Amino acid sequence: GIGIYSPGIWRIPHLEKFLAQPCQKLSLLRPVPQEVNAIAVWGHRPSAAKPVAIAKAAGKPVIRLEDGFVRSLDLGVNGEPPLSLVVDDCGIYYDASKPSALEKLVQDKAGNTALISQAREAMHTIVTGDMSKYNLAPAFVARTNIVLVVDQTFNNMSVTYGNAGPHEFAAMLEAAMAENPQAEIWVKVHPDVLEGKKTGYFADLRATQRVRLIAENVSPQSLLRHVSRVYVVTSQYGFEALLAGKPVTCFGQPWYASWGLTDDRHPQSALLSARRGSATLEELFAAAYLRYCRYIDPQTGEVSDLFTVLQWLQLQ
Ligand SMILES: Nc1ccn([C@@H]2O[C@H](COP(=O)(O)O)[C@@H](O)[C@H]2O)c(=O)n1
Ligand SMILES: O=C(O)[C@@]1(O)C[C@@H](O)[C@@H](O)[C@@H]([C@H](O)CO)O1
Ligand SMILES: [Cl-]
Repeated sequence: GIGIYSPGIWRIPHLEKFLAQPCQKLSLLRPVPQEVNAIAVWGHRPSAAKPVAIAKAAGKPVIRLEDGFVRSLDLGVNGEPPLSLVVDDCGIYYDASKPSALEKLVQDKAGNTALISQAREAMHTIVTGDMSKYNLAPAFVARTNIVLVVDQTFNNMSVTYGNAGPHEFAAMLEAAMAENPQAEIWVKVHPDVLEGKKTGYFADLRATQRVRLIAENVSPQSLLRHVSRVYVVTSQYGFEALLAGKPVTCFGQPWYASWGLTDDRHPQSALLSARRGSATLEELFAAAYLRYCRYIDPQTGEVSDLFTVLQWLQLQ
């Protein structure tokens, strides 16, 4: 029932197990069939624009896909298939300009309360089992007052649609340095940049004695254990820091900002917080990791759950 134009999407292994619905390939060169009840695209990739306009003009709704928050062993830039996808029938999680399906799941508190025991169980497995979106980095080993500043991939869609850009990165690091005069500043490069497939926002940062550059691929939770507080623009690292029990200052508008849990600096923070309301950490985790994300079994490709994928990711 769902039409897909993107060959890249069409090509995702076990895609049909993620969508839980029949899917069919559509061509831009002919009308959308009436049978199609929705059109699915990848986030806001440039390829999504033409299918979005088509769907609008035929009155069909758009579904936006993206990788899950526990995705795979190696990076997507290296061609590793995903073990989790998100499926968003309202917007997409990283677009702060309007509600996403994730935002409405967070606000459905009753539905998150029903999952609190699974959420606590999975949260513990992630923090003490040292898990993250990617899971091939080795644990970190090595002053005690450390401020973590998180770099990202240049022009990533979670920055642009989270109302940020190069300025918020410069402002983030100047704020980190100025608000913690005696702390040591640690700038973590994104693994895609370390893989040489992307560039960072601090490409031309000059390191000092107080500003140390961490250009090593290390697992988030292990590095977080040595940090006092975290500064982000929009990175998923920010939510993982909250799971580690660390304070988080946000300079863009990611999916986990403006719920009452983060020190939000974006100029439109008050507007977004008014729309979102309040939420607990466990509500956010249940909504995002258990309800918004879908999983497949890594050995069979059949529909699965977070716990099965966490288990299979942990022995490697
Ligand atoms: N500076 C950074 C930024 C991201 N990452 C990794 O990349 C994942 C995704 O983060 P992004 O939203 O920044 O793409 C994180 O969960 C984390 O595993 C990292 O290890 N160091
Ligand atoms: O259409 C896509 O977006 C694509 O083919 C390219 C990348 O998004 C890449 O992540 C790929 C993965 O197979 C999905 O994670 O999907
Ligand atoms: Cl369980």
